Order: sequence, then structure tokens, then C-alpha cells
Amino acid sequence: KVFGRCELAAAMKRHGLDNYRGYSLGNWVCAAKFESNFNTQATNRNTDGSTDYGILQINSRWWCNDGRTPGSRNLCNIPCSALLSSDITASVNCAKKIVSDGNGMNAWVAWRNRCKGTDVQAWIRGCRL
Ligand SMILES: O=S(=O)(O)c1cc2c(O)c(c1)Cc1cc(S(=O)(=O)O)cc(c1O)Cc1cc(S(=O)(=O)O)cc(c1O)Cc1cc(S(=O)(=O)O)cc(c1O)C2
Ligand SMILES: O=S(=O)(O)c1cc2c(O)c(c1)Cc1cc(S(=O)(=O)O)cc(c1O)Cc1cc(S(=O)(=O)O)cc(c1O)Cc1cc(S(=O)(=O)O)cc(c1O)C2
Repeated sequence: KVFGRCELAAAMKRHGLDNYRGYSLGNWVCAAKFESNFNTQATNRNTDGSTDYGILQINSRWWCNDGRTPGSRNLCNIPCSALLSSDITASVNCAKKIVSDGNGMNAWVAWRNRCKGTDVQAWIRGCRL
């Protein structure tokens, strides 16, 4: 499923992402956009054998288990297919763990190139809140 902007911001807020470890809500919305275009089914392969999964493009090298990334860890203790679900709960919970561990959000490449140090609030303006 593809979220709209405001629908995603809203769900992210309900999951307590707003200002989580210092990152205002537009940050998580912005990162979702440039990682997956708001698509819960997004997946992308990496050259090391790992795959990024879901709305926040969470990597199987470190964070989840997809049974085909040899020698990988599963630090969120979660199957990667759970990161592909229509309900974003697992993605959110895994995203919290990544950030709190942590490298903040700098871990997300697209967030670092398109969101960090810009007007991330534009991503939430005009939404019901
Ligand atoms: O997209 S919207 O923010 O406009 C929206 C508002 C409400 C909605 O019921 C829905 C969307 C439909 C809907 C969407 C989703 S999601 O897109 O997958 O996030 C989930 C649900 C849902 O009804 C189920 C649901 C989950 C939660 S959560 O455990 O906190 O994530 C809370 C609620 C849910 O219905 C209650 C709820 C809260 C809120 S509020 O944003 O907290 O005011 C609005 C609406 C609600 O139904 C009222
Ligand atoms: O990822 S975080 O947003 O939590 C973060 C915040 C600060 C940080 O200092 C860093 C990360 C570490 C860091 C990372 C990087 S990068 O991974 O290569 O993108 C670069 C730097 C850095 O300190 C160096 C740096 C770059 C820039 S830029 O011109 O915008 O690219 C600005 C700064 C830097 O220190 C200053 C700065 C800005 C910001 S702001 O969020 O843009 O206001 C937060 C922090 C800053 O130190 C305070």
C-alpha cells in the first residue's frame, strides 16, 4: 500500500515517532518518501547480498532476517517480511531501535541526501494535527 503524505504523518505520530530521539516528525515522513516513495512493499537489493525492506528501507545485513543474507545479523529480532506489511508497526519499532542504538537517522542514505538540514516541516504542514 502507498500512503499519502498526511495519512503517513498521522500514522507516524500515533506510533510516537514525533520528536523521537530529537527528530521531528517531518524527518520520518521525509525519510519514508525518499527511501520508498511511501510504499510498504518497496524492496531493493544491495551489492553485499542484503536487501532493504519496506517503507523505511530497513536492511537485512543488520536489522532483520530474510533467510538469504549469509552471515547477517537480525538486531531487531524480526522477519523482514514483517517489514513489508500494510501496518507499519514493525517498521516503526525497528526504526526506533536503529535510531536509539544508534547513528540517529544518518543511517538512512536518502534522508542524509535529501532531508537533513532542509525544511522537513513542509512534509507535515497542511495535515490534520
Ligand atoms: O489517515 S488518517 O490519519 O486521516 C486516519 C484517521 C483515522 C483512521 O481510522 C484512519 C486513518 C484509518 C486507519 C489507518 C491506519 S494506518 O494507515 O495503518 O496507520 C490504522 C488504523 C486506521 O483506523 C487503525 C488504528 C491504529 C491506531 S495506532 O495503534 O495508534 O497506530 C489508532 C487508531 C486506529 O484506528 C485510532 C485512531 C486514532 C487517530 S489519531 O490520529 O490518533 O487522532 C485517528 C483515527 C483513529 O481511528 C481516525
Ligand atoms: O544525524 S543528525 O541530524 O542527528 C546529526 C546532527 C549533528 C551532527 O553534527 C551530526 C549528525 C554529525 C554529522 C554528520 C554528517 S553527514 O553524515 O556526512 O551528513 C556531517 C557532519 C556532521 O557533523 C558535518 C556537518 C555538515 C553540515 S551540512 O553543511 O548541512 O552538510 C552541517 C553541520 C555539520 O556538523 C552542522 C550541523 C547541522 C545540523 S542541522 O540538523 O542541519 O541543523 C545538526 C548538527 C550539526 O553539527 C548536529
